[PDB]
Amino acid sequence: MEQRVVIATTGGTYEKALREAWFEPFTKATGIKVVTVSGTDAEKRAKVTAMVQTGNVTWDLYLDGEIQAGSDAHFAITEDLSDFCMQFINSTDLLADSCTRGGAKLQSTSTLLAYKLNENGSNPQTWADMWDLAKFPGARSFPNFDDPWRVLAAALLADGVPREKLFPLDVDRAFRKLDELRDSVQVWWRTGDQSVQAFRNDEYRVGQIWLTRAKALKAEGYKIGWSYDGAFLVGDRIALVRGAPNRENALKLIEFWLRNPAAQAKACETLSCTPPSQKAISQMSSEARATLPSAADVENRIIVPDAQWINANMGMLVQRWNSWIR
Repeated sequence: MEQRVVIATTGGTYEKALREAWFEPFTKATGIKVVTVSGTDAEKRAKVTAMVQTGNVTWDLYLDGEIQAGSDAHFAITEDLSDFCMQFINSTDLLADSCTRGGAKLQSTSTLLAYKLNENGSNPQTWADMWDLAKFPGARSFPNFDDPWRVLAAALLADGVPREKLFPLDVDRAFRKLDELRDSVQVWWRTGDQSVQAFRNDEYRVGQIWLTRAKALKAEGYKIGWSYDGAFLVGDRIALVRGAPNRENALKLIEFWLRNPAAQAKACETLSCTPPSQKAISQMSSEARATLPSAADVENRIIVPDAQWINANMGMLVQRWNSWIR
C-alpha cells in the first residue's frame, strides 16, 4: 500500500529520456513510484548475479542488450517472461520478437552502411557495394570491437547470401570475403568518437557505423548518407530479476511501455532509436522519422540478430577475429 518498482539503467541521457516518456507518466497513471539505479552493463549483470545468489533481491527490472538477454547466464538470473509475453498477440502492432524469454524490447539501434556523398551522385547502397572498389572507390571502415558478427554478416550479405539464409553464419566464407577488402580498410574504429573523427578528417568514404553517429555527422553539416539495406537492428531488453520484490508492479511497468506508442515515440525521438511498436515508428516527428528506418525497412530489408547462435559461437568468433586481426 506504498507501491514502488526498482529499475536499473546505464543512467544519464538514457535514464532522463525514460523518466520523461515512461516512468513519470506511469507513476501519474498508477501511483506506483519508479526508483531508478545507474551503472554500466557489466556492473548491472554482476549486481543482479550477486543479488540472485544471496536471497536479497533489491532490483525488480534492468536493461541489457538483446544478445546478452540472450545467454544462458541471463536466463539463470532472470525470470522467463514467455508466459507473460502471450498477452501481446492481441496486436500485430509490435514488431517481431518484442517479447521473449529474456525480456521485452525497449528500443533498437542500427549499425548500417554509411558513406560520404560523392559529386556524381553514385553512392554505395548495399554491403556488396562496400566490396565494389571499382564503382565505389575510397577507404573503408569497420568497427573493431570484440564481437565481429556484424562485420562477418556484412561480408556474407556482400558475398550474395540472402538475409533469410544468413544464420547460421558461414564463418569460413565470411573471413574469405573480408580478406578481399582488408587492404582498403584504413579505419578500424573501436569507439563511436573514432568513426566520427575519421569521417570529419576524411579518413574513410564507405563504412559500417552506428546510425546515431551518422545522424550526428549529418546534423553537424557533413555530406553523409546511409542505407537501410542489410542494416543491423540490435536493441535492449527490459528483464525481470529472478524473484523481484515488486514482481507484479514491475510487469505493469513493462505492459505500460509495450502498450503505449506515445511513450515509445517520445523516448525514441529523444534517443534516435527504433521503438518496437509500428504505430510509435509512424507517430514520431517528421524530422525524427527522416533519419530512421520505416516499419517496411524493418520487415523487408533490415537484419535482426539470432541471439541463440551468436551466444553459442561467441568464444570461437572472438578467438578467430583477434587472430585474423593479428
